[PDB]
Amino acid sequence: QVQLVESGGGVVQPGRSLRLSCAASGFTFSHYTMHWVRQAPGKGLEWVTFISYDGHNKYYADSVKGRFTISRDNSKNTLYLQMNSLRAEDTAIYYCARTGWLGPFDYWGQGTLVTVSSASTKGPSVFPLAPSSTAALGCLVKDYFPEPVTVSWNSGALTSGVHTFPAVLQSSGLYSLSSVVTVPSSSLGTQTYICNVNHKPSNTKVDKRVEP
Amino acid sequence: EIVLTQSPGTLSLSPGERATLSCRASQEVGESELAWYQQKPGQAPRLLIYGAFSRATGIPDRFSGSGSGTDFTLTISRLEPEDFAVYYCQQYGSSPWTFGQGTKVEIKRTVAAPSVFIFPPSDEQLKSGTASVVCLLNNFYPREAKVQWKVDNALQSGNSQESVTEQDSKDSTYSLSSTLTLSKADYEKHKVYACEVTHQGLSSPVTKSFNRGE
Amino acid sequence: AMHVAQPAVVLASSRGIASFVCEYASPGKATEVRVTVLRQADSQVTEVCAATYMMGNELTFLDDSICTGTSSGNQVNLTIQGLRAMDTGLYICKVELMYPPPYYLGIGNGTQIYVID
Ligand SMILES: *[C@@H]1O[C@H](CO)[C@@H](O)[C@H](O)[C@H]1NC(C)=O
Ligand SMILES: *[C@@H]1O[C@H](CO)[C@@H](O)[C@H](O)[C@H]1NC(C)=O
Repeated sequence: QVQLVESGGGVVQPGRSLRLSCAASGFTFSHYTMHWVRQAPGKGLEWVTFISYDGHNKYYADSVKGRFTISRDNSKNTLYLQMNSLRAEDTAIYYCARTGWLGPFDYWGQGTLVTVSSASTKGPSVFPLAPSSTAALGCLVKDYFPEPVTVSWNSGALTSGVHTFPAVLQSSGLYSLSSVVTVPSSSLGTQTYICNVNHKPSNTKVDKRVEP
Repeated sequence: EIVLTQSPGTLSLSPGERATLSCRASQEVGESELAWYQQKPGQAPRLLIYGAFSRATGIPDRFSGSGSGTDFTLTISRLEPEDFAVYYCQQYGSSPWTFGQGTKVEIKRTVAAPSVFIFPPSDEQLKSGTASVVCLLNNFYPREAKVQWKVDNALQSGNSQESVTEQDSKDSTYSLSSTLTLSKADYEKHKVYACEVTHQGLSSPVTKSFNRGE
Repeated sequence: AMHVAQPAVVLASSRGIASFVCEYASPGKATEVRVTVLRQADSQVTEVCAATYMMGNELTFLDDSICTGTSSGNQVNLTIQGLRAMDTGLYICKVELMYPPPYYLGIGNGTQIYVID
């Protein structure tokens, strides 16, 4: 079964380097050309680089020419992307993809996230969005870095009517999102509502109450 | 570089309808060395069509490709629920490989006005120097909605940030959060904080508001 | 417009040897060319043989292949040996222009080879 499994994603400060690796299983790696393709948050696909069968022909997108290097170890069945002089605009999910014998990108890896930013790893602050006087409440997940953060309500017991928004990148260089839920107003003195924030990068869990 | 322009940007169709997607090329493309990729949120793209009209393995028949030269079209003959997703065209015959910017196929459902809620800054957040005021737009359709912030009737610029949810799996609606960010000093020099929402489903812009300390 | 051209139909030799000329039309002039011959059997594609060659030098199948080939300019004449009746089918000529940029992929419409004996 054809499979591409990427690794190496992480945070980088601008100007530095990072190397992604893509591990290919399920086919004779040396008979296919490979590419990297990236997707910045919220945008479409951008082809990054191409490498021939033997590795002696490489092509690059203009936006990364002179900075990135593609290469392959056919003996280890592995594809690499060496990124140098990294810029903030290079932040994206980076996909590894295989060229079909007839041209198209027929198999794709799962993608790895690369965040290029001076900002420092930081667990989030969680503030309650208290219900006023069916009603809505939430959690403001503020100034964390980097993505991703994950929010559950009542440790998974509360799901219907939850809306965990996509994060936005503040000008502080730190991320922030909100997760809200709507609930019957009557259960507001009965039921008790906790949001569980997990930020794996900083290894921080925060549980917060929302009360009226 | 062969630039691919897809149109329309969004297709608003109801399940079971026929969807027709278009991809036009800045110059003549290879010999139909054009492919179509599908992408659902949080997943990689997957090849649907290659060579303009040949289906990748395991791709159902409802997907069909046509076109030539600079004018290509992907057709979905009857939309099943899994076909609502983003679709990219790609020219792969010459370097640089180029993609269109993508057409999003979303569920058309009946118009639904947003339920609006405003949230004052938490007391603990004030206790830390900044104040965020969150305005919620809950379960509405279509996606277009304007949010205008009004601090003591003065409407704001540059200090809010919107973020929209993906189309809800069960009822196909959207939700939006606008957050307004001030310093604590600034927040404490005004009284009335108001969120004014404009939407297709609303006869008149709904305003939710609050006063500092209530 | 990288366009590839190959015959419509070719009979194999009595000794299972079929040859066909496939030459491409290049907007630039490229120096490093890679030719691949593919078999298209309805749903699947299989790689028959490949060879890289320099513009002006000898076409050489350093594979071991059932393919030998001669290269005149923008042209390749391919010869496939050891064919048998079960090998009758459609054979795609695939050409990659690799140096200098830009890269070009051309895929031919196919050659039907009939092997009978
Ligand atoms: C291959 O088929 C296409 C599609 O009809 C055609 O336009 C093209 O000219 C053909 N090529 C040759 C060499 O006949
Ligand atoms: C192609 O090569 C075969 C191999 O001997 C030869 O017999 C044939 O005539 C050649 N044809 C052309 C057009 O070069």
